[PDB]
Amino acid sequence: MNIFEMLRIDEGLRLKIYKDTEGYYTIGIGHLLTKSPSLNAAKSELDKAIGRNTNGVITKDEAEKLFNQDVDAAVRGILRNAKLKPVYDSLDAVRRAALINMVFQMGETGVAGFTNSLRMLQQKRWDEAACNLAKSRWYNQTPNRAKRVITTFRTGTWDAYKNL
Amino acid sequence: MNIFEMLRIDEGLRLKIYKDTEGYYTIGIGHLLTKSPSLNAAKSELDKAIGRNTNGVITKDEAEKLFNQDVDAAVRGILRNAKLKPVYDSLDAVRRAALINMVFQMGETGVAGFTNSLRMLQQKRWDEAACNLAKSRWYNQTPNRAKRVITTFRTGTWDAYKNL
Repeated sequence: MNIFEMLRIDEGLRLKIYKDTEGYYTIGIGHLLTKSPSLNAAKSELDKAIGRNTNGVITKDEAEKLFNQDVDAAVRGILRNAKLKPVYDSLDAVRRAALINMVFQMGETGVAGFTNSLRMLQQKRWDEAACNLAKSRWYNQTPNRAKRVITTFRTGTWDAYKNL
Repeated sequence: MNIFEMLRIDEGLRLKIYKDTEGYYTIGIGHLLTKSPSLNAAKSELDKAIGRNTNGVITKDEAEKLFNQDVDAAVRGILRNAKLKPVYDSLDAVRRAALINMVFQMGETGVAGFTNSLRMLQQKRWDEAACNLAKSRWYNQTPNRAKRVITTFRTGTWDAYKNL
């Protein structure tokens, strides 16, 4: 298993440009192409990123490439953030993927909001962190995703994704 | 694995009569022999139960026999108790052993005190039950034992006891 397959399951993978819930052009694994209402602008940005005249249609390998750039950006966002950098540095690679998954869902600001949970993870207090996260509004809003992420924090394994 | 090995780990197994923390004669896996201050009375009760002139010294197989009678008593205590019977009947055999372990530590009255946790277990809400039990005074008082029992409730497996 790996982080691409994890986010493909938790977030979805679309091969054709669509609009997200705020109306912005998106493709792949929640890859924002542009905030412009121009579909042409969205296509021009996509073409630049993957190096083809795509006409808004990509392959899974191209989605993975865009994904890999989004992960690199997410990690740079984390490293720049005094609230997220210490927990991130402390985590093993599998638990880092769980933290990046949350950054994909809710953004750095969203994830930095979990002060107590992040400190518990830093302290390797896995059961306590998991119980603490299960009490969140995040968990109540998107329980299938949060349960899998929380299992990932709890166990440091990809077991939540085994049958998916 | 089985419940005898679980309680041998969590509670201890002594082959020679000792006094518990209230001063009462005990042997095996917390097997109370008598509330009398007479060591002779304690020995006479022990001799009757195992069918030897033991002089207060038994073998592991005899401890297991006394254990098996204590389990049968604990289960009868549970079945008689309107607060414990419904959860007990609902549980698989491994999770029943976890409930009996708690009855060994704290008695039926102690265990019937966990109204919300027991309802969560009845509902098969394993993660929630486990988080709820981890917030207890029981957990704070005897965290090594409670963690193992709670893992047993959480997973329905004997994994907590693997390396013990």
